[PDB]
Amino acid sequence: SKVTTVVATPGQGPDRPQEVSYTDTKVIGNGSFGVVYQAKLCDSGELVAIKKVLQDKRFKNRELQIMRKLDHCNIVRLRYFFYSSVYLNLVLDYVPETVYRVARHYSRAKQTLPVIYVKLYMYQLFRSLAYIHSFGICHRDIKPQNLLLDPDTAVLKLCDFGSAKQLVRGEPNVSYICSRYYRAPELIFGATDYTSSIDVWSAGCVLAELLLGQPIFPGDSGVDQLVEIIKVLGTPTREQIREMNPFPQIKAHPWTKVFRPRTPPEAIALCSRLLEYTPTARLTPLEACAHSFFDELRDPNVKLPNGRDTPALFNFTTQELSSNPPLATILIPPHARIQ
Amino acid sequence: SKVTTVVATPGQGPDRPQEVSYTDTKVIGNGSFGVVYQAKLCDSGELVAIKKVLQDKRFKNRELQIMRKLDHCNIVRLRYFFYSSDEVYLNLVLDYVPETVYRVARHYSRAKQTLPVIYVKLYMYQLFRSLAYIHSFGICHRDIKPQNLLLDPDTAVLKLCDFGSAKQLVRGEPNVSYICSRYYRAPELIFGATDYTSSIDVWSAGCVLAELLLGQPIFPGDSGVDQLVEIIKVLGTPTREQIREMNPFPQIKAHPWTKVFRPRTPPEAIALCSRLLEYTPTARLTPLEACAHSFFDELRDPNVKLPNGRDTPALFNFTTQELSSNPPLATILIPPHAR
Repeated sequence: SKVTTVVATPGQGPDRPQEVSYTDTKVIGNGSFGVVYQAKLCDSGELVAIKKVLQDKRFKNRELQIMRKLDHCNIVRLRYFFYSSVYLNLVLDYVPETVYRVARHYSRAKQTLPVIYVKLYMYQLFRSLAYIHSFGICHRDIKPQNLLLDPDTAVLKLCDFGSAKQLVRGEPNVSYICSRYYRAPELIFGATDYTSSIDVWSAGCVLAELLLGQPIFPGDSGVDQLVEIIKVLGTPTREQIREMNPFPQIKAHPWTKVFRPRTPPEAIALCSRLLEYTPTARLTPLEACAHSFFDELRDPNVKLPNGRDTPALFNFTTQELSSNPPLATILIPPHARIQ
Repeated sequence: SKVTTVVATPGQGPDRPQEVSYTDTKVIGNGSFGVVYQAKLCDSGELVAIKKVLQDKRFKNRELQIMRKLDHCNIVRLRYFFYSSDEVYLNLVLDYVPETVYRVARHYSRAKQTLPVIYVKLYMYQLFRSLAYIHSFGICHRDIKPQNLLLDPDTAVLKLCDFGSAKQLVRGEPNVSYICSRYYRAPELIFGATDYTSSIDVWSAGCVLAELLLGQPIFPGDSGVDQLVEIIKVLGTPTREQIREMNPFPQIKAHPWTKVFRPRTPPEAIALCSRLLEYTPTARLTPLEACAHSFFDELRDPNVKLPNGRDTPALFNFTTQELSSNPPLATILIPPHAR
């Protein structure tokens, strides 16, 4: 059998070249920019994903530079990167499933995902957002297909930083990023001075979707998407419009009448605090994690349906808590402060 | 059977309401703003489509205002309109048309069959005629896509429908950039321009033509970013001058339009495509110029017939209004034999 040995640079850490050997190469994705392969590491036998993209030296690769600063349990990690044929090769963690696929299995079976999973998945997504936003980095493409999952452990990892960018106040940014169904209103209206809170709106759309069984703001054009948003949030005031920036009048629709009969009140409350017209009025990722909808994850007795323990949920770092340190009094439960 | 009678106003005639009775009512669509029904007119026996949407009241319905001015064989005609009910509803009684370009194209597509170019010619020609006509009043449709191109299978007549996003574009005035559906949006719209012209409808039409030749959408993508990558792969990276002409940097180079489509693709079809899908808005052909393109010469042949043996539908009955953007074109548009 064939083996490919390369000398790569570690994702993060000291710049000390390393010899990496892998076999079983095969294509698993063809994302616009390049190709994604699944590979097997020769000595550990572990699987990894290798994203291959053409690289022009006119500039340094923006995605690479962002991934070299990140290391978090809820983000697909850059293990190594190396050049070949000139092609940049990113060796990443391999995760078999996605939120999109899992939600789809329940969807066409006329079932909804058990709420313990909605809690676990959403919580981990907010932790990954709090972490990247702490460096001023906005993902700009939060959607179910970019939320990878390991079925057994219930660990979720955010991936694909090809649209990510550090947002600096006063600087303009393109408004055509983010995918259909998950774009914040300010982006549909064409704003170029938006903040990281667009990632929070997207996350709110993912939560709504897992509770509903289908996308909450569907539409093939921005116009149709907005009609759907207004049907739920109601017509925006002129003040809310200015805050998003760049007119059928419908009155507010009770959020409870939006979801099925037995939907947890806390789930509905969280949704309404994420999907707000005014960008500055949306919760921050850290505030979301601290929401009561997630209290059950903080219970010392909570377990996964398969009987295993929940994955890491409270190992917060100073970097991760920097937007609001006092929240640690809530985020790290008592049984996590014992020893 | 439940026969309904109402006092309806003729669509283009003088404001002289008449009693109209219809029967055999059933829902056939859910047009965002409301419901669309099929019904049979009691007197004539004719099938009509009735679009019913809630009305603002202290505001003129824009769709109604635009439809009262149109009467073209390639456009779904407003026959009557009336109000009913504790709020008020506007009902538009329209021509009923059984099929769509969308549905017909999908039939060939999943049967791995190519749509015979005689149909590509007939359908595209009629779409351009309807665009030349509405653009002559300064009206831009803003939502050209396969699902809005209705077809009558036997006669091969095509009619443009759904003027819910249509608007008269006045130079110097700003217009929203979130109109038009994904896959068919012109680049200037993806870049967020608010000073675009009617040529966005021409770009959309070019995407429909490309799609009928290819068997699938030519510029797919769930986000503007992905759509642009697809556009650049074909058109090549835009110069800074072309960008300036669209609105206020992948570095790819043009791919031969000839190599985009399968081998047996008519050269004229490829040439028309390249003249429709141009970055510079002002460089795209006008609808009337498109109709006169050599790709459509076969439709002007006195011996041309439909595959089912019938005669082609009306193709040369041009009015002065319709030709106003460029009268000299009549020397080409109305063939020698054409009565």
